[PDB]
Amino acid sequence: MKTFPLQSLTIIEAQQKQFALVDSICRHFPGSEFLTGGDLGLTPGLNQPRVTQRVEQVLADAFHAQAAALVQGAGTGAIRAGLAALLKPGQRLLVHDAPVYPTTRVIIEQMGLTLITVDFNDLSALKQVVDEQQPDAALVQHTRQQPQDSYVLADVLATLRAAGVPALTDDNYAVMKVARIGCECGANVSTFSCFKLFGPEGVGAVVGDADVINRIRATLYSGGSQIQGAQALEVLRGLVFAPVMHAVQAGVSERLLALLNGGAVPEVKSAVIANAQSKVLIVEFHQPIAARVLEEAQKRGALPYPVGAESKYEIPPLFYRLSGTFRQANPQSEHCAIRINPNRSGEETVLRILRESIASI
Ligand code: NI
Repeated sequence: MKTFPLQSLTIIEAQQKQFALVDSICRHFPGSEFLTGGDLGLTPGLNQPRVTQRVEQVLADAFHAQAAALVQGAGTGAIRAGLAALLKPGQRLLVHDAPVYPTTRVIIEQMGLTLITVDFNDLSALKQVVDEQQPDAALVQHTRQQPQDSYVLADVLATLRAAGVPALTDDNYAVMKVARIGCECGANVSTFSCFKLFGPEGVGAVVGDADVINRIRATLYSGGSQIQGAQALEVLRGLVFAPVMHAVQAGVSERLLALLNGGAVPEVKSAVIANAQSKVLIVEFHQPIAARVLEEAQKRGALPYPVGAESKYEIPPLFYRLSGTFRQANPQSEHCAIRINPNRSGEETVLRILRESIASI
């Protein structure tokens, strides 16, 4: 099948992103202050830890934005906070003609928003619908929601900005893996889970325009609302490791794809790289052995279900079922095909686990 995956960073490009983030750290933390472990609580004038503020400044700087806020609830929390700062309950939100991310749909339902739908793959239709229906804001997913999605993030954002429609991007599984996240190419705010970036459980980030971020910070009254200094430092730690380790993974996925396409595993009928929704391999077998292969692969070290995904815990490759939306659209595929996210493994390991599992069914 045909896909249009996001463009991965090379190892050289990834190093440059790593270095640029560390440069921002240096410019916001005197060295002795970086070794302070992270402060706690509702410090006067900030209503958050001093170190958390600093980390937020670093995040804003690193992603070419005015401001940032760390929030509870990871990626879902970030999207909720961002949407709540862009529109009111009962207002109109523009979304792409494809399945809305499940917890995002929950947020939409809990806010009583009216959805306006258009195919983002058709910029002409996008522009017409925006002019006619006058949405109060737009949400754009960075990763691919369905195989046929081929739109360029920056171009969709540019269209929205020209029409004066505030835009939020859901950048999960794209951050530190592509050249520009939403707030770097036209969005009013980007959002992402830090848990999916080798960071701490429960922590999400909203990064973008100060007026939006300030509205978010104003709602974070309570002690529990805050991200503690140590958690904030862990976000930076994870983010510094993210680009290079993912560039290594992107290389593994490309080499694995080439080997499979070259016939390394005769029992494989087809293989493709796809954003599903993170960039992974989709491997289809000639015979309906997918479930058996998944069972055998787990015994040989493959992760059988995700955590983050792409969290600090997820080191061995993930061999997993197909996504819900894809299975709905293609009811027979689940018997024949699987997703593989190599995580920190190499292609020879994935190939070996694949071959040994097939031999053992
Ligand atoms: Ni089959």
